[PDB]
Amino acid sequence: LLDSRFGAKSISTIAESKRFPLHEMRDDVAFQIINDELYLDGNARQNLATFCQTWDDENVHKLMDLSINKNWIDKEEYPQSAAIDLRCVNMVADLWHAPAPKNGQAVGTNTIGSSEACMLGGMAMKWRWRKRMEAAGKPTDKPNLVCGPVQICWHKFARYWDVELREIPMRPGQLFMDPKRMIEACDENTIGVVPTFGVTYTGNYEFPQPLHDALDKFQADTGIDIDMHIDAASGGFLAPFVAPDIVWDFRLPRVKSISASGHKFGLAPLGCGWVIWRDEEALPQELVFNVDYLGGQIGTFAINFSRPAGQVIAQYYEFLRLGREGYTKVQNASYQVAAYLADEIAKLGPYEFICTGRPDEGIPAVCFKLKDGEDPGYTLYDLSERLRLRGWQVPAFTLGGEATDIVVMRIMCRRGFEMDFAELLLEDYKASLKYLSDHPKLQGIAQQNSFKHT
Amino acid sequence: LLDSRFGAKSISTIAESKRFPLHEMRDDVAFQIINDELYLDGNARQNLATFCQTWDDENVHKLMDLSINKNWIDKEEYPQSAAIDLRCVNMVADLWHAPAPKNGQAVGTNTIGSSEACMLGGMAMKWRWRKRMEAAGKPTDKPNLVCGPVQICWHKFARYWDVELREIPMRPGQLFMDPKRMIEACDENTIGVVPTFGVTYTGNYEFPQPLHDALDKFQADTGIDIDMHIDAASGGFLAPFVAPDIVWDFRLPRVKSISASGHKFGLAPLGCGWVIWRDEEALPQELVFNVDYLGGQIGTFAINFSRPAGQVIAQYYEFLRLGREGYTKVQNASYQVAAYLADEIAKLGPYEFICTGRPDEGIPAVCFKLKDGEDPGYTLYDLSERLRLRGWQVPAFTLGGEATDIVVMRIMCRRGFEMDFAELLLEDYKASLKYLSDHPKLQGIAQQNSFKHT
Amino acid sequence: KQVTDLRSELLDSRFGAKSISTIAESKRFPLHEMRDDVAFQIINDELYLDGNARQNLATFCQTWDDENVHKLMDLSINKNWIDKEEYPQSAAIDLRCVNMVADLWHAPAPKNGQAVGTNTIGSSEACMLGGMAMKWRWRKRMEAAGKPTDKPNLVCGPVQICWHKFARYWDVELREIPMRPGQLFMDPKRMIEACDENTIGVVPTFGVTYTGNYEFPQPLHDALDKFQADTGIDIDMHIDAASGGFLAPFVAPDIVWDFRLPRVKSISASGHKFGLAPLGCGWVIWRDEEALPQELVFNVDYLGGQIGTFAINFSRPAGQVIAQYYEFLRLGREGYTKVQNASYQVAAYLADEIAKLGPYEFICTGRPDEGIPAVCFKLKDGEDPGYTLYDLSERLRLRGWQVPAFTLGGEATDIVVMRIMCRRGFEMDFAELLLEDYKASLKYLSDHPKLQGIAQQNSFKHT
Amino acid sequence: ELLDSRFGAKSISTIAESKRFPLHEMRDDVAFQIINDELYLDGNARQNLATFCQTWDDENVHKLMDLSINKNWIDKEEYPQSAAIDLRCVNMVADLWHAPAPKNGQAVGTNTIGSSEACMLGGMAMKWRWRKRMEAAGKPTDKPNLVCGPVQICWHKFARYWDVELREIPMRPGQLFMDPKRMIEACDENTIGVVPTFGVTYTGNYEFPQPLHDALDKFQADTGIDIDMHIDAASGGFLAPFVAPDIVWDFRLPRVKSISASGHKFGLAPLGCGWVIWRDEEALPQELVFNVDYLGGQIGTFAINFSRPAGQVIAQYYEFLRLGREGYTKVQNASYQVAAYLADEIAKLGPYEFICTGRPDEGIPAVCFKLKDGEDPGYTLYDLSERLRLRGWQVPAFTLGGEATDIVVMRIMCRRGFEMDFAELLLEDYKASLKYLSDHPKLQGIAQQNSFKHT
Ligand SMILES: Cc1ncc(COP(=O)(O)O)c(C)c1O
Ligand SMILES: Cc1ncc(COP(=O)(O)O)c(C)c1O
Ligand SMILES: Cc1ncc(COP(=O)(O)O)c(C)c1O
Ligand SMILES: Cc1ncc(COP(=O)(O)O)c(C)c1O
Repeated sequence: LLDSRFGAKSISTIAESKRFPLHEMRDDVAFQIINDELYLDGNARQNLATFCQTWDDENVHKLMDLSINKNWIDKEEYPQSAAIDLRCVNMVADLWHAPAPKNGQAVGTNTIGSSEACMLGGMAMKWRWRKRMEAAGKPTDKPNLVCGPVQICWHKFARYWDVELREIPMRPGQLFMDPKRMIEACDENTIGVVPTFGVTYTGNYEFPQPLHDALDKFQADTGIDIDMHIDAASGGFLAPFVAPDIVWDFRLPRVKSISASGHKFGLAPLGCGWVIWRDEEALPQELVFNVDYLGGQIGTFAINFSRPAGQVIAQYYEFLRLGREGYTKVQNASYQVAAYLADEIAKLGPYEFICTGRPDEGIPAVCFKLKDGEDPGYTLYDLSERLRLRGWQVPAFTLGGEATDIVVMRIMCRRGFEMDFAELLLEDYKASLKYLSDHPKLQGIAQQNSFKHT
Repeated sequence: LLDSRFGAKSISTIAESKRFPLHEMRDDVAFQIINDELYLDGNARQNLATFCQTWDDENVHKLMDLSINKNWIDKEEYPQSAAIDLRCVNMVADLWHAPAPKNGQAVGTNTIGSSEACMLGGMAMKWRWRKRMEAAGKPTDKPNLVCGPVQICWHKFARYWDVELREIPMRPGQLFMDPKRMIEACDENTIGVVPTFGVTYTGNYEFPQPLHDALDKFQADTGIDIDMHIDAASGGFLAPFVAPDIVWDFRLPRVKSISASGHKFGLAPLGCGWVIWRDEEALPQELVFNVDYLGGQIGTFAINFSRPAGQVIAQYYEFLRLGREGYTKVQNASYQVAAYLADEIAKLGPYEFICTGRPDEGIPAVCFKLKDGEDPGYTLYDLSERLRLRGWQVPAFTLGGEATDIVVMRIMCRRGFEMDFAELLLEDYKASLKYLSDHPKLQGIAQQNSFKHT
Repeated sequence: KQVTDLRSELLDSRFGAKSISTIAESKRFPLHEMRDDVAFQIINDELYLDGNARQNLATFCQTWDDENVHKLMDLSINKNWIDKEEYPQSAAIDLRCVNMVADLWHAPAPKNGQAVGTNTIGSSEACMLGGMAMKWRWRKRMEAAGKPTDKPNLVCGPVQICWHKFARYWDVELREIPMRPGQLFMDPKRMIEACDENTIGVVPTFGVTYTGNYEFPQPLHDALDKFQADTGIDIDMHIDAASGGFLAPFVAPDIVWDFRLPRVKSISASGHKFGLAPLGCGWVIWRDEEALPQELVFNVDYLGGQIGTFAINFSRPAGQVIAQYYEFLRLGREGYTKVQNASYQVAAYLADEIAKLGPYEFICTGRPDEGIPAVCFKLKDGEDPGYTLYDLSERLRLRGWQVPAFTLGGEATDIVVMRIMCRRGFEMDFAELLLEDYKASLKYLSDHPKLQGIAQQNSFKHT
Repeated sequence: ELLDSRFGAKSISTIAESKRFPLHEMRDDVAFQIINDELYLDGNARQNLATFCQTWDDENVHKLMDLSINKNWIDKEEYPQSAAIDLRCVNMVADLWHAPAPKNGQAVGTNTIGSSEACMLGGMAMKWRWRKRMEAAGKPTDKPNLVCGPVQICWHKFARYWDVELREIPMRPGQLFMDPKRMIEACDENTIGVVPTFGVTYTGNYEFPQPLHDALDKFQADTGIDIDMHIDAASGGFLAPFVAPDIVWDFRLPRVKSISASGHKFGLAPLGCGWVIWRDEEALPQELVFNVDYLGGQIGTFAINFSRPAGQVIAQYYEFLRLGREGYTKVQNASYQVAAYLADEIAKLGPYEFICTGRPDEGIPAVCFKLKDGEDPGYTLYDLSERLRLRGWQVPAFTLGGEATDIVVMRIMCRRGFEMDFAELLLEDYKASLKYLSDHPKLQGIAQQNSFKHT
């Protein structure tokens, strides 16, 4: 066998792909082989399912390229990267109205993503709860966590750390965690409540303030003092700029910690998350580990150890070049696209909207389902497939709880998906509808849910 | 205030370094500002403390640059990256003699580094142990883990997952976990034993074979069946090439899982780890989460979620271009440098070596201390400072346990630190000794341990 | 009660500034200037909507990427092919290429020092030039015989659209032998039935666009010899070797289709196809000076003497010619043979593997002696696997592949075929992946019977 | 035996076996370096003042072209966005030339490789429209002719390739262009159309369509013969719309059925871009349009070429977007200022008669002059041209055709990149050349070879 690229004896990556290669290969050949098959990956420009950054900025490529070997954990060898990281933590803390540091540094850390950030927040929540119950002479064998339609990372947290997950079910007419059902699930064993400030499946905000009021009333009626951790994976970098009046952060006494994804609306490249604590008291010191350096010793609360510092640096770049002024315009642009799509899509079929891209209701997303008892001659799964033939990935999937019978389509509007592209989407959307109308036999055939976790 | 680079009003990164920036800034100015202060970071070429890759390969830079937005978790949009990842898992499994897969795919996963890989391995160990104790209706709230001079990630595991850490103390003449002391620490609550195949502090291997025999005798005498997880962060990509005869992997029945760092001797860029399980039985399905995609559901056992796929791609590039043939030559080269330094350094002072860079004893490292009761006229702390003035970072620190009075110097030889550089280090080493000899007052002044964790 | 902080103007999320739409007023010439880098990023971003064709198995055009070719093209962006004066070296390289192509096709040794031929933008222009020369030669004959040159016709088989254009644009009656069950190509018998005194020439297609098969000029050549013997009518040929011209000379030297045949007066082929050159390169060679009527050649003055030219286009980039030369130099016969063979191996593999998956009748199986590296098949007559090739094609698109399904012409206007093209870059590993997706598609069609018959639109087949 | 000093290895000659297809292969990086090194023998054209084609370098254009190397212009299916951008360009150029508003929203026209193909297409459409008006009237369609002035060679090629009698009004002292009177004298019932050249290749002057249009209206009034026009605005098409909007030469004139122009000339696009627009659907005989199938339905195409790169269209769009009318006006005016400056400055150096002085109202940014009849300054423009070449400049000296055969002119083209600073350097070298010819009289009359003048 020969290879038409190299004009020589073929080298297959498939052949013995299950055994460690025995011989050396020319470097440039290995590179070209891998480079060529990476073309099979999509570029996500037409993928409207993910929240993760997919746009390309030359300066970010340069900063990442320069940081390939900078080790985030090695404060000693990379002092400047460590300094930039500390600045970011303070800036994010400031953004969320965290109390002014009693020293000079906010309590928090950078992470690989919201998953780790949530685990750290969850562990701290569990430890604070354990300390309290112990100080009351009560048991700590059956901890539980109250939440709404959370992302899979919380299911993982509950499973990995043995905490009963009390997830309020999504239901027709009540898809999110409301004050009433939240309280019904709370007790002395509840380590905390986790509102999701930007639900993954729909894009809506679960508002912490009303929930906070209910928890105040709860402590008043029972003496049970319950705190909150806000999972603001997406909303944490949206509301502070486009909807400052929504009180969801550290302005609320019970909010002990907050986490968010830098690689989502934080605009950072893949591999960046943040978790901030209200103050030192909010973070049990037993979870922090002190490691020595020539410059002294620094404490860290992290699951990972060695890793690249490039994303942190790129995140700092976004903070510096944009500021509140810049983020407000960037985020607003996405909301305008989402709002436009929602209004335009509503004129094309019998739809019921769950999220319409309004800044006061959630993130830049459009989420809808077909109206109950309405048959346009296709399902959202069918429409989703027609759109794929046009290059778009618009996820169609079912909701959980008793809403398992609810099929929705969610469209995410992130940086790069400008108004001109949304108009193209609408063109293909209409073309797909006409095709489905001209070929009725297509209805009901497609029935596989698309990736919806991120 | 003006800036001499831009010839315009000064823009400080320190002034408002604790608040989120208010205004926008020209993108390129923000880039140059950050680019300029990153020069304050070292390049680590003269840093002989870390195990992490610090050499630069143009092809790796290109692959990483192309992968900046490729999401490791999104199998749907990046199918080829996911396929390459699967190949790597199988190749690493093959490298460690894992039993041939039933379905065709080995059981394991890529990780951010060895920390995450060890957590996963640790959780699986805890779960397998629990499933046994639970069947016998015994308490499962006081699990313990037996190990030697482990890296900090195991202390974190113990703390975060409430497992008693039974670390055999480092002591004069017995710095590692031996069969006798290991058994003395084992009981029905031991979830497993963790040998460190390449101790972080010294570079020596803890040999699993003798420990394995002791565990066989243990089960024979008590009925208690204890398994092992090999922390081969560094050794996992060394012995298979330069010392195939050392039996430390899956060839041993009790070894249920193994973890290693790709960004160490695996030659991958920062942000790559690996953990492999012997077979399906070794990994409790309760820990695996299944997520749906268009092409079907894929299960995952990971702490992190969204993150970049570049390192895995880069790792595959190393596997392809080198093979066993290439890795053997690369690792041998490092061992030759280490062996050379050990031999040469021994001629310069009254030293007792703990590791001399021998392939059959450990990793490419040199570790020594001053002979007991010997006073050359300086401490290794003093020598370390002298070498810093020459641009080298050669860590001097104390050991734990009873060897708390012992101060050692550890030199790590990784790719890029060639024979010519070792010669220069020897020159500076001699120069340092002469200076210390001509300036006696320096003795005893330096007393701060250097970063030793990685 | 408001809680937001909004701006009252459409914004762009990339630039954090007022939005600039390319769709708004995209029907009027822009009025104002715009920052250069912004215009660049705006265009760069929408170009991501284009496919990269790596998974497109319909085209014959080069889609692989070679760094050196990128550099040569980048350096030649302003080099004008027609300006021999300012770009002497590009002109020299072009002359070398003409000679090398002429040599490759066994053209008679130049009666001076340079072969008769020219580079073109593609096979279309090359064919037009060959067609005009053919018409002119024929006209000169009839006029010498005192006959009317009022009704010229051209005999051919299932030619590519460029010949339909030539016939239309130069008023030549196109006598295309119909594609039919049992015989989809131009055979000697039907060819002769279409020939007469007004036939300007015959155009065999050495690598049919629609199927990939070669129309063999030798048997046709014999028939034309017999024809002149029985009627005195002397008819010549122009070989449309768009794809085959850079295949057979390397993997099947024994096939006599070129200038080795007396009647072959000119040949054309595409450099940007199997010639391996980047888009925008074609070639047409004539047997000798006599084969090219000087009335079609235009002489322009240059600072160092006047050079003759026979082309439709004038000013244009010389980069593709340079890149073509680079392929000739780095590969040679030795290299082209290996590159082409690699594609044949992939095609042959797919044909053999695909045959095991359904009731198919193959028209082309990627054999070097029969045609180009392509696989062409249809469902066996009176066989119903539970899907049409159109349905299969759509399922493959959902997996990212573009495998064209379309109908044949003539009496085969009712037959639907699927054609797979194997060009440089589509290596064995990718063919395996295609097979995996092919099988997955079949299982899906099997589990979802309602899909059968829904898809009914032909894919782009002309190139 | 023979070695190469670059590779320190056996020599690899491109001259040896340069007429025979190479037999063996060689290292790719060696093949690249060998070709890269001889390409240095090509000029960079920065000092070439003969061509109209773009020669300046813009980094963004290099990037767009590099990204487009494999984008196939004809493959609408695989490259949808490239096709969309192309449609926008057609509409924008149509709007630029005042084409009537489309009935369906899309203007009638197409991108081409250059003005040559654009002119062929325009010419075929002209021939077809004339033929049909003829067949519908039951007349003979076998003797067509085309009336024009000092046309570029592409029209001679069209005439020859499509069997149309070319009636070119001869260039003559005093009246080097096609005037209304001589145009009419050449028109008849077999005239498929008139082709004014809005920017004559040889001189740079505009042939004004308006006066010719009036004569054609009177012609139809007196004879009933209705003749249309195709404007060859290869260079002028991207000049007058910005610096001289008041000149009526485009679709504002009823008889102008089609217009063609070069994007790679003053359109500022890279080599390989042309444009041809038709007034409306009726102006383009559908018999010439071919419809091909593709998943999205079917698209009609009228072009001689088929597969080709879409990079130039994309680059052309980039110029349209970044400049707009505002930008083009400033860019074009800058070239006119240089031309006007050179004309006025050169006039002070010798006994010259100017035929083009770079005035926006008269033509393109070019300077064209000849020596005053009988004035012998002691050299010919051929001699001057050679002296300028020794200083690195290529300033073409050549003879006019028709009845202007005795005339030797020098033409200077001012395109983007040739700024005022460079013009001053040219003037310095021009003066130095004059002084040298003055001090070395024996040089007079020696040079006598015309330079490339077609493009
Ligand atoms: C609410 C929410 N939390 C957590 C995550 C996981 O974040 P990451 O992928 O960065 O771990 C997501 C995607 C999310 O939408
Ligand atoms: C034995 C050992 N285990 C684990 C680690 C941590 O690995 P990582 O920094 O890649 O998480 C190190 C550095 C080590 O030396
Ligand atoms: C047989 C045949 N001839 C001519 C052409 C046209 O070639 P080009 O697109 O290069 O003009 C093609 C595509 C073809 O397949
Ligand atoms: C008036 C005129 N028409 C046509 C052309 C031919 O243009 P192209 O070289 O771009 O085919 C030129 C150079 C010209 O000056």
